[PDB]
Amino acid sequence: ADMIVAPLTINNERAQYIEFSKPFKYQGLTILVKK
Amino acid sequence: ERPFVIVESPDPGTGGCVPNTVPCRRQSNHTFSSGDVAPYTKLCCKGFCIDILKKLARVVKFSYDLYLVTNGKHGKRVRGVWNGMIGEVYYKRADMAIGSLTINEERSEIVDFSVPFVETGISVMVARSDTVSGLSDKKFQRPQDQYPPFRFGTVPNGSTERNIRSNYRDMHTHMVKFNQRSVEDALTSLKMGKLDAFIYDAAVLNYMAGKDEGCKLVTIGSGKVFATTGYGIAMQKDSHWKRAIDLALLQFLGDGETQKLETVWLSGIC
Ligand SMILES: COC(=O)c1ccc([C@H]2C(C(C)=O)=C(O)C(=O)N2CCc2c(C)[nH]c3ccccc23)cc1
Repeated sequence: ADMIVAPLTINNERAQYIEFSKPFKYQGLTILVKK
Repeated sequence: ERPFVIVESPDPGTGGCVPNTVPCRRQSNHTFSSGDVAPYTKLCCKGFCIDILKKLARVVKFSYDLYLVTNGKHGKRVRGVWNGMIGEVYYKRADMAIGSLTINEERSEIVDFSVPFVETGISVMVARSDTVSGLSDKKFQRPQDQYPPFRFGTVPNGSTERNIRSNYRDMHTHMVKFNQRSVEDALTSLKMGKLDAFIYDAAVLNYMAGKDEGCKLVTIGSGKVFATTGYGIAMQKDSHWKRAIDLALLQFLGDGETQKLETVWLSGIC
């Protein structure tokens, strides 16, 4: 491949081997329950 | 920039400032053609960005010396020549630049930025207790009302002013009853009844609405993030430091050492 257009997370473990681009959407982490 | 970096006076008798506080002698060399020397009084800076700088100095093992700038606030070129922080970085008078600096496409073509470490955008704080729906409501887009909700703050030669003047010429045309000072004067002008809506950055408005007697409320905060961007460090074009400190910053956001700084330095009652 030559690029990734997908919801890819940015973190330390990737930044050493990949050169990202400025974020286009910010988000975090949540948990799912039935209600 | 009121939570991010704070400048104060040295010790009453010692002169060596408080532990965990960085000496920062501002350059006030307003004239050197016919001026001998401006006395660089030893002030000491403390805050959030300085804390990040301390962590970076410990991690990537460098040495620094802060000096405040006295040509403009952040930067808006007056027909070809820049000013402020970006101006200093572009003309190679400083290797780095830290503080309250926004990411755009206007200046990211001239200097090199880091991965953002603070989330920011544009927000609209209203007087008291929503009334407007943001930058799409007919009131802001079309200034022709009999009751003309007027004068979003938008301190001149800033970053948000560039967005306003580039996208919507009507708002920039009407909004001339602005404030000539920072958020400190704008908020008290609003509290006195001068203008009922303030349009500015996101983090500073959120903090100022957090630290207030009672509190004044912004429009819907989760939806009050318009044209989202981030803060960052500005460096010279393609320097080898960008490879290192970038990674360093990411490490912080992975280990939660930036999380504790949020609790310590950015908190309010309301
Ligand atoms: C002229 O020297 C300085 O002024 C200076 C510079 C850095 C630090 C501190 C730093 C803080 C709190 O600022 C520490 O936490 C820390 O780890 N520092 C440097 C550590 C360091 C190592 C191991 N090696 C180095 C090589 C060059 C420079 C520094 C180092 C202290 C003083």
